[PDB]
Amino acid sequence: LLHAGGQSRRLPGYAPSGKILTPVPVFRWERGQHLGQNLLSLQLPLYEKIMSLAPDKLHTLIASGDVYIRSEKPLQSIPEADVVCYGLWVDPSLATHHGVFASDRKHPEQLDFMLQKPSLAELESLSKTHLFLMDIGIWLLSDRAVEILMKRSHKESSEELKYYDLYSDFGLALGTHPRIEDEEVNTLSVAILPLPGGEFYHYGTSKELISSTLSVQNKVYDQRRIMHRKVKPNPAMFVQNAVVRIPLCAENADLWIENSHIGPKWKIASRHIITGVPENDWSLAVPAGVCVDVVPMGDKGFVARPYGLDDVFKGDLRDSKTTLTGIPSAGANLKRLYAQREEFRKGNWKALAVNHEKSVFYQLDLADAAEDFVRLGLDMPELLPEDALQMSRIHNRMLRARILKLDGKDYRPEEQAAFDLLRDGLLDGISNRKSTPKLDVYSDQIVWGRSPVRIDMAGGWTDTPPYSLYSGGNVVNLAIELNGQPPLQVYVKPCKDFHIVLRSIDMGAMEIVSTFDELQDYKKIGSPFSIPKAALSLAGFAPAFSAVSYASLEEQLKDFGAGIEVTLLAAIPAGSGLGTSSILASTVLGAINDFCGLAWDKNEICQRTLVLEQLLTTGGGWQDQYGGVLQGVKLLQTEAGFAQSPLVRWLPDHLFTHPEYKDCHLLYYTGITRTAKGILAEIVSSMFLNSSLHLNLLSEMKAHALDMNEAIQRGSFVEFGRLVGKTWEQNKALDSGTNPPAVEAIIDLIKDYTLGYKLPGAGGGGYLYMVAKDPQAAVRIRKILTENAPNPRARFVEMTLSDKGFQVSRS
Amino acid sequence: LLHAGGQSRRLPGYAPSGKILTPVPVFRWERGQHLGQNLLSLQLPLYEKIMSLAPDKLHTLIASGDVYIRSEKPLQSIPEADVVCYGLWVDPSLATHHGVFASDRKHPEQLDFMLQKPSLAELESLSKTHLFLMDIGIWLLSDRAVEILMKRSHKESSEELKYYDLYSDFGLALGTHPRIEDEEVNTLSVAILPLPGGEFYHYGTSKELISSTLSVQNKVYDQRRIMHRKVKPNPAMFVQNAVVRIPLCAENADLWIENSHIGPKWKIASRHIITGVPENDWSLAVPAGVCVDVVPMGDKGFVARPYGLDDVFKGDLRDSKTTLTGIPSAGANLKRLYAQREEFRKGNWKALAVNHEKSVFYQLDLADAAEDFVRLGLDMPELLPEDALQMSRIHNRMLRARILKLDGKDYRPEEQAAFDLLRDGLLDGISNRKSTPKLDVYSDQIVWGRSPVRIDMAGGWTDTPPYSLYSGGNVVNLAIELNGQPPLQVYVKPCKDFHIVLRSIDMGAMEIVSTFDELQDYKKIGSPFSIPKAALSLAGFAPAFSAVSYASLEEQLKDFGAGIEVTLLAAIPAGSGLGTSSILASTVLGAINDFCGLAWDKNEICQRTLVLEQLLTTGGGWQDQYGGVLQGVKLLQTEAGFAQSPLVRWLPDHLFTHPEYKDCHLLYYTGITRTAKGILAEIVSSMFLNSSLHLNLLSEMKAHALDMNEAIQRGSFVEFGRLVGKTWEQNKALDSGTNPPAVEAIIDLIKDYTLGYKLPGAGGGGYLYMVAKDPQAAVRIRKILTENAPNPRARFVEMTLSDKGFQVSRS
Repeated sequence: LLHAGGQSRRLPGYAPSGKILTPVPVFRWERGQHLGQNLLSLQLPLYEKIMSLAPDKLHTLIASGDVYIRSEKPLQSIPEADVVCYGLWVDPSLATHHGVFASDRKHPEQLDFMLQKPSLAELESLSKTHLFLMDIGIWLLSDRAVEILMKRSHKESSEELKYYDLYSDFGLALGTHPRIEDEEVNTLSVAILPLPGGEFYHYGTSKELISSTLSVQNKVYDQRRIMHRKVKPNPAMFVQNAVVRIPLCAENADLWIENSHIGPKWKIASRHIITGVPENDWSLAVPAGVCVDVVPMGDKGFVARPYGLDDVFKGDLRDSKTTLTGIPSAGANLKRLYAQREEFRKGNWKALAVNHEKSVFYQLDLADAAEDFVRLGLDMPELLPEDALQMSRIHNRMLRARILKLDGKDYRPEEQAAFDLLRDGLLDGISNRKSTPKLDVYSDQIVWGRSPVRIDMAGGWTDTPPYSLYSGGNVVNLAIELNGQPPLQVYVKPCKDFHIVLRSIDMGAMEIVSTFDELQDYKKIGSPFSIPKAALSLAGFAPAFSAVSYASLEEQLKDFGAGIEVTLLAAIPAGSGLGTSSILASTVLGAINDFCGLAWDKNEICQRTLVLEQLLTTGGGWQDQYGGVLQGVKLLQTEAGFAQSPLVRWLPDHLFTHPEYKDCHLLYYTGITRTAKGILAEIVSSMFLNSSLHLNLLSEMKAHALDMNEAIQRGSFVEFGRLVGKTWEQNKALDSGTNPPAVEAIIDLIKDYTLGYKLPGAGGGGYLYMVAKDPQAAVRIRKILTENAPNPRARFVEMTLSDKGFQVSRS
Repeated sequence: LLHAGGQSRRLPGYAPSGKILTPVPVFRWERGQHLGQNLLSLQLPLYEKIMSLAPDKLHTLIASGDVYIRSEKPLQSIPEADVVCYGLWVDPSLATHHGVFASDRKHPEQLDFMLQKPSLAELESLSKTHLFLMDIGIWLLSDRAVEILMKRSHKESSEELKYYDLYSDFGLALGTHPRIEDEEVNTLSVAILPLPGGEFYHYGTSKELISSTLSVQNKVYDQRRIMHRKVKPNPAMFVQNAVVRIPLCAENADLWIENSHIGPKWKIASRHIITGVPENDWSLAVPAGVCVDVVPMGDKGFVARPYGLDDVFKGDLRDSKTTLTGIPSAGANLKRLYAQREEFRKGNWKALAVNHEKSVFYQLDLADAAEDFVRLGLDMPELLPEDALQMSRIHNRMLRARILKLDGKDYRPEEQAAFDLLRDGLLDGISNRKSTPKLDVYSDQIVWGRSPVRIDMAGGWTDTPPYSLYSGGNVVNLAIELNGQPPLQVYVKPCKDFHIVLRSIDMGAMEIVSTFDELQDYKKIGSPFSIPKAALSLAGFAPAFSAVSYASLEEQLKDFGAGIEVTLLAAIPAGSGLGTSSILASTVLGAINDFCGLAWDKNEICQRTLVLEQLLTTGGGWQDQYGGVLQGVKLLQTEAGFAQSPLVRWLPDHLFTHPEYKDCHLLYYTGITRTAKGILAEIVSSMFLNSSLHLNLLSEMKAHALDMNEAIQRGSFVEFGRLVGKTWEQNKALDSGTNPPAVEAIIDLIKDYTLGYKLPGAGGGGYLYMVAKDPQAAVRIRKILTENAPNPRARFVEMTLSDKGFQVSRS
């Protein structure tokens, strides 16, 4: 049980329920919502609100009085406050609407007076004149003050204050100078945070919520002898027959109205078999500005829950300003009927704008798929509509996949369909794929490339299609160096012997290649020679060569009769969480771009890299490939469809250098291998804008990235460290909760000395870094020096910002 | 002679004039404006538009058809185009309003078709569907195409195209595929730039300009038997007597209406002695939606310019939809009467909100002062109202100063009043002024400070109160170093001998001081020992010391019986245009902050520095004192009242280092001493938001600063150089045009090899720097090596970014 409500005898949206059954569409063009879904949308910051109050007698908090809502974030908290109130500074029109608190300067500490609905020099006498404070009605409390404030303990019982609204009329009641007498009994420490001003007005009549939602009318049942309007608020699942109206009237479900004569602003009451069958309400000279139920004609009555007739009642109803509360399952049946054809008309919307239900939230993915009979082969069909937003096309195909996996049947084929659609989604699409006869080298030379290695301070999986979806992200990361060499360095050379040898080190015997076979493209054997395969995907076709005539390929290209032999080197395993695979591939491509020709750009290097990273079939951790190639920023992932990829600009480091020296940084612990990653990129691509609060948390990762760059763009190194630890929290506790408790033992000690950290990139193995004050940092090096030392060793490794990172072709 | 106009028989704001006499208030709350003042506001980008067309037969361009206006900047030009059209992409409501051009992809090159007022699948058949283009009607032309396009040469004469509007109906006419036949005769090269979408709608009725201006009603003549409204458009200088109305009607001047019965949307015609005297128009059953003049009663006639009556005409006027153009000095008298009491009611507004006329533009400063009898002793009085915006207070005091200087009388006292008010304006105001007994040193030590030297790449005199005014600026500058030492370095020491010796080098014998006398504070003898005087202005008072008891000051403070002896060093004269004075002072204060105590911050160092820079009485070139102390950015001057001063955040340099090496920078020529500056800071502080297009150009200096930081925040070094040369243009050709032609000979050669430059800071002496491609740069060093070498030598000096810049107190 929670907030039951007040009397609130103004709004016609008060069918005899609580506050959960007046369904209203979303701002992103879906009709599956009300306060109840919006109450959930506010409950998520409200269940976020809990921190360090009590054990099980803490709270599960009573909801508000619903000044409307969903502007920016609460907290609105310090963990030693009983109560934190809300402040709002707007034009004094909303002062004249509802009550404003005001006190001494400074006001948001401890209230001294107020004025409910202020007008002129009275409002000026709210000294100081501009210390306004408008609450909206969700407060914390201590473990004590329940027994005084709301439900005051008397000798009879713990009776409420006789104000039925506890919150608003207590703040009206106790908000004056009796607070300076009264709140000193129950732990006087109180702070107040005010609020911004987005979507804050009230729920007076239906036009309030209409103006909030800007527009109306979605099911849409259009029977006949009706009247076309727009402004009128019809929600879902109301069969609208045979009645002529003017707008402002709202009609839910368990309501099949036929042949009436109605005007503006209509409550229409449910819970009953209401037709023009047995209620006998046909010749209905219905007045204006009143609330059904029963009022066939007359002037300005008051009849509540369904009083019964046949026809006789049509006479004494011009007796105005009288009160007859017409009352002393079928509403749940209204809800059940309303939720019956919801997925049906969602399929209709998946026909209508064909993503208006699908790629708007798809939020009820599993319950949409299973319940009730939603056949997502229609989603496969409209996925293959012609071609769409392949976003939306693949979204529908993945809805089909989500059904076929989720119901029972062909999850592997559902995954295959989603995989191929995912590829096809990224198959778009680039210049050219070309034909170019590379030449340069020339013979005697050796081309050696090299590259530093990113980490990502913040701006985490705002990369990785599905992004937001499209669009964009932003990461701002860095691009730094392990002590020397950068590492990740690639050598590539001509030879004599027309078989393209891929040659690796730390693993590599060789890869003798000329077949292609396809080309290259191999997720076939994951000898990371796989990555140079794709490095031959320059295009890697052309006229007019052939399979034997790699002879022609080389031996007109290079011409330099190589069968080129290309020899990489990574220093670190791919269990880094440093994107080393991606960076490595990119670096090879830069070497090719030098190597025999084709003349490209850093950016389009990374473009074509990402392009082949598609067919590399790893989830495109893509932040890195701009990161570790370039220098210490990234920033701005922006467009992400389909997939467009700028993202650039810069930042000073400079507090990673000129160095801080308030440490003067951060540095390394593996003791932990990776798992490696086989669930992580799943949770990424499960899903797109399908699910869930993922998408939510993703969005403020982006926000926190802009937080990051502004922070260190000012140089708040101490706050840089805060935001680092925040990002850690923002992924550890968030997606993805995989960080394996040995990591947490390395966190455990220390956590202390001084400040935060993160795992870069992947998480679940690899290695951290962390910032401290200053040489206590070196004593932390002494700490990890002391213990916690498996043979994955436990080092200072630095990191070492040092960067440009490219190639030589020397000499 | 210019744009006379079209027929345009819709808008009631068409009293028989051109387009200059329907006065409308400004967005910044003054009523002294119309298109004519707004035509000037558009004329300034229009006279900006001229570049490289012709000699004296170039143009002085015909004005537009007035889709309304004053969104963002034109150009909208390449200097080889005949005609550049305007593009606009909005909702197709304004497509249904007025004509849209559309062509192939890409559209903004050479037009192929159009559709005037498009509707549905017709508008979709503007292939490609979203290639819209809405012109607003000011084009260039070649030196040729006058004789074809507008006023086509025939055998009779050079007759116009029979379209009376040349522009709009020619673009309707020639904008189709007949352009692909026709515009190939007259230098076919044409490009098009589209536009943004701020304030673009039309002038259909009065509500259009009302919605544009959002609000109405300023003179305000309120006679009796009238009706209170708001929405009605009454401009200035209309005595409104004895008539009852509904809104939407507009009334100018030479109009003293009494006792009529009028409704909405009224043209009211001038040029005549119109009272209820001799026109005899009293019993006036005036209809709705028609245009005075003459219509006493009736239904929907058409009577133009003043047809004459007595009473008899009141009968055959229900003869609707008839045309009787009532026509086949006193309007200039209306303008003269309207401009008579304008300064009177400006004084009333200078009483009303007391800056609503004053510190809103004060734009007509000299003509406001002189014409006609505006006595600005009222501006002195309301300057001393109590205390105000001392912005507005000092603005009014300076309006008084502007009058007293400008009329004749007491310019020096007017300057004195403005000077004292300027001080008093900056006298506000800081913590504390304190009392602190500094202690630290200790004895044996020597405290040595040091500092690098700013230049300002862009973001020029957006510093320097008056800023915008208040608020703010932004400069982003750098903070760099001459080869070594930083210079500007200060030594300060205890001694034995209780007389505070200021000791300088390159000039300094000594300054033996203990008197104070005041304290310190000396614009008295400009031995730059003056600057250390203010450096003793710590506060520089306290309890409970006295004049002899600097004995107490020192000899309890330090205690260390010094009479402290403080010894600076500048390397460069104050004729640098590098703010060296200000930086120097600040550095001393940092040394004091170390020196004997008081424990401050960089920022509040600079705060208190600026505070004393007030009493230093130089115009506060203030950018520098944050600049050259800190490192290579500044950025964000923001608040500038009263005067608030954050301003911080950062940027990478990084293309001033890791160096470019596409030169890998810029460096020095004096051959020129300064004048020095005695007119420059005048033109700054002449004026505040008084005058002129200064304020305009100032604003886009700020814009160009954000341009700057974004540019090099991405690393567009080539465009960095563009924006440098732009800033040069933006001050040389702009405020202030003082750069003395020897400088321009050093510009002359080179200008060339490759790119631009500026004088930092002051200008009019000192030394530049300039960027080139790369080693052609060194050949420029060879160029200045070759010639142009006075004994103010002609060097490479670098610059040398190298920076933190503070102090030692070693050991």
